[PDB]
Amino acid sequence: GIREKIKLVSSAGTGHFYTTTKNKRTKPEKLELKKFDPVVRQHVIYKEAK
Amino acid sequence: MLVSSNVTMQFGSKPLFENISVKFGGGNRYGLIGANGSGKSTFMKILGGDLEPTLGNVSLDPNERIGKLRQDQFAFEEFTVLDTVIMGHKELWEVKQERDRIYALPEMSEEDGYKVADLEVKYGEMDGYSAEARAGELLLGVGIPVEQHYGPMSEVAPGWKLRVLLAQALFADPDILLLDQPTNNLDIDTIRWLEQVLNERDSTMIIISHDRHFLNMVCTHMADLDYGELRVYPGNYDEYMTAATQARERLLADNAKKKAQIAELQSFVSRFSANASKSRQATSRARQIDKIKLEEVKASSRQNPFIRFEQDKKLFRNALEVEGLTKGFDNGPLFKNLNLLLEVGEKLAVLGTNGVGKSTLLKTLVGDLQPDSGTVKWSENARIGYYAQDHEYEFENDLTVFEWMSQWKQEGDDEQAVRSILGRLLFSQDDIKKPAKVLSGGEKGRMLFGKLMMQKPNILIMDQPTNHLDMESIESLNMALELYQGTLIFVSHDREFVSSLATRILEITPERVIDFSGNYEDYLRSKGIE
Amino acid sequence: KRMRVIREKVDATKQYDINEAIALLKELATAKFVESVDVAVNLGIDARKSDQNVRGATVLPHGTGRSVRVAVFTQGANAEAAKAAGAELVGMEDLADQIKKGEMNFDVVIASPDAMRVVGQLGQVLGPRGLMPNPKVGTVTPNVAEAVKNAKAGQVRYRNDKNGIIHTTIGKVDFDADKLKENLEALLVALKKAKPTQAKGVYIKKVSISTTMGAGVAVD
RNA sequence: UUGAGCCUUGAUGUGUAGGAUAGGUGGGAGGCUUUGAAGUGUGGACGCCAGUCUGCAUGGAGCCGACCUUGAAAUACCACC
Ligand SMILES: Nc1ncnc2c1ncn2[C@@H]1O[C@H](COP(=O)(O)OP(=O)(O)OP(=O)(O)O)[C@@H](O)[C@H]1O
Ligand SMILES: Nc1ncnc2c1ncn2[C@@H]1O[C@H](COP(=O)(O)OP(=O)(O)OP(=O)(O)O)[C@@H](O)[C@H]1O
Ligand code: NA
Ligand code: NA
Repeated sequence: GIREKIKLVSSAGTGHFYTTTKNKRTKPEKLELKKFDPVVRQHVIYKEAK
Repeated sequence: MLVSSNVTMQFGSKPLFENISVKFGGGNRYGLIGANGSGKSTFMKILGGDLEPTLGNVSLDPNERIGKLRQDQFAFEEFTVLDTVIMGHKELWEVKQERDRIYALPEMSEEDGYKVADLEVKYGEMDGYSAEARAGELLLGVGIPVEQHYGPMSEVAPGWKLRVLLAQALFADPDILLLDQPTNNLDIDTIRWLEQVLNERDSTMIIISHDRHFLNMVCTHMADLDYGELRVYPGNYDEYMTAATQARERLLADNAKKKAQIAELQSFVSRFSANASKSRQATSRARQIDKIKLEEVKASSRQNPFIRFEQDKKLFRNALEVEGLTKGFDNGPLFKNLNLLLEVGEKLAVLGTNGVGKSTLLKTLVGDLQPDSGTVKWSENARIGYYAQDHEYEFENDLTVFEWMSQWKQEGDDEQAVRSILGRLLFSQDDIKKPAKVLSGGEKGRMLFGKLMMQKPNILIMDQPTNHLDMESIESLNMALELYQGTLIFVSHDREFVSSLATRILEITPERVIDFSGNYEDYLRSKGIE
Repeated sequence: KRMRVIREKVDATKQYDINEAIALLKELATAKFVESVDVAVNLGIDARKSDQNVRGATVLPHGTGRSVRVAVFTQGANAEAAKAAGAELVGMEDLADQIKKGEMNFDVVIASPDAMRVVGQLGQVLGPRGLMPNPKVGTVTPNVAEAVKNAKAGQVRYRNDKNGIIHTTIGKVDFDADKLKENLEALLVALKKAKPTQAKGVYIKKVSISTTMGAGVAVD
């Protein structure tokens, strides 16, 4: 509805992304969560893009 | 062709503009008009490449260069004028940064012999020899002294130092030019020069402005930033006006026709569709209303601020009396022994034309002490409202917008009043949570009116009250300030405002001070200039 | 005048032969002079990009027919080796700054990677005429003695105009035809080798050979 | 009648500071003008209006580079644009 989809692209250099939904009215800035990257097998930072 | 794809910038809660995808360039000049709070400057610094957009991308050929006019004055105060006007061509300036840095340490070893020896060929092929004297007779075209433009950037008086930044924009022979608010708070003759020079070179300038004249002189296409989209109308300012008006009016007429033939159809559907033996005669129309489907209409971003100034406690007889007026800083006394008296209800139009004390007299009157004038005096119950041309200092603070407005809620005004005084100014609770120092020039100016409302002052002072403001927020002032019963002293640099608002005229000539009663029309007839 | 009567003597649209064109040049040369003849080739490139520029230097097989008083800007061992190289300059900090302060210029600039006096002493004059040494042009080289041959043997330099046309002297009108032929051919071949990578289209769009005062014609 | 493009030909592209409306190269530095001049007899076009371009010639056989202040040099002249 109002909460639409974004993807958290990996900042470990590879092509990997988790998918989540974010309320774009209240939060206008990106998401920054440390999430597991299985290609490199370590916890890197995961910025959002689309 | 510099191209942009699906930018969709979101600032706080609502996108100023979404999924814009458009090509630019080709050697044309594009205006960038829009409503005062429409994020056009944000789009401009997205296009240049300063800040990354929320979505999408902007691609320009790496060799082709951009030249953007930045407002960061005295960001170059450390070094001199003739190189700060050159450093706007970044590719040839790092050349000097390396040439004058490698040399110093002794000596030119066998890595110097090939890192700096063929560094000067960069100088040659970027035309570094003809750098100052090609920028010299550009700073002179602007008017930054004539031969004195040198020494520390603090040497040039901060009154008009930003003309160096303006001349920095087009020195580099740039293909892309992105001058942003080029001639705000500026004079007329140098504007004439800029209008004539901009279209001499063959570039692809994107120009953002609000005056009709500049856009018509130096434009070939126009872009809007209305309804969250930029659609390019070829032509001029008047051409855009007529095109936009005609298209919106035809849309609001197509809407009327669709509404009429939908309402008539729905009448039949409501009459039928429940009849026991004629029910199936509404279903050839129930499916036809499903095929008219009037197109989405989006609220126009123009709007009108309901500005209304109201006095608190009115006064009588003399508003002020000033005698002794004499003050000068470097050149000498700008005005010597100026005597004037203002009855209540008077309106003054004290215009100066770029550096005659046109603002420092107002600063003295509101209070900026140590003049030779010992007989400046206000009325007794006087309450003063001040609009200085520098809105930066009042917003050098991390206060949110609403709480910043809440510095002066008078005894009787609540959250409801302090927030309705900005809701009246079409500011949204959407934007009520943002820090103060992030608003545009026109938005800051209108917030200053939202502060002038609170104090309910019987004296108003305005120093170029209209700057970076669009047409509508100047029309609201023209139709609201004229219905103000208290004293008014202002200086509008433009012409129509003073000709339609003035009651008395008082200008500081570079050697003396004039005075005249009667509006700017009668003053123009007295002068002899039409 | 002469140029209202030879305008009909020379045709512009017609492309002449290599030998016939130089014969026409020799038959059009009238004014008393050595009349160093030149050639301008329209290289097909865009000057708006630095990567496509053609800055070069090559030695002609016959020579230009004139000598240049190249100044050796060196010091130390480098400035001492050039003394016996048959040059016309001395490399030192004083002889560069003060000596060249009033002096106009030399034909070429000696390579001075050993000293530290011939770096920026040129200033407005040493760079406005393009007299600074460069690595691509070979002016700034470590072998001063070897570069003496290029300085004295006719190390012709060439740089693009802001459009993309390279013109340089190919000899004098006193030179013979079978010598001017190979002289032009050597420079043309050097340009072909020096051609950059991303030079789209055909690079040699015209070869206009001419004299100082005569006419200018195409050859191919 | 006129648009679009190309070859050719010819004009125009000054502040300062300098003789003076110097486009970049760079060939050269002594060449242009008397199968009829610098200046004079005289129109129009352009123009930041100070000045350039232009029928011929009674008279005509003499003007421009070196110096110079400039980032750079000069219709001394041609070239490719
Ligand atoms: N940090 C921020 N957070 C939220 N919104 C912001 C921020 N900075 C700017 N904005 C918004 O972005 C828009 C900026 O508009 P813009 O600067 O283009 O205005 P303008 O007056 O037309 O331009 P200008 O006066 O700069 O020429 C406004 O809606 C403003 O509220
Ligand atoms: N503190 C100061 N120090 C030095 N010079 C100053 C100072 N204040 C003003 N001046 C100079 O004195 C003159 C007064 O200019 P002023 O500040 O009145 O601006 P204005 O161009 O007349 O108007 P406005 O500020 O309204 O745009 C200007 O030449 C300015 O440079
Ligand atoms: Na802005
Ligand atoms: Na000002």
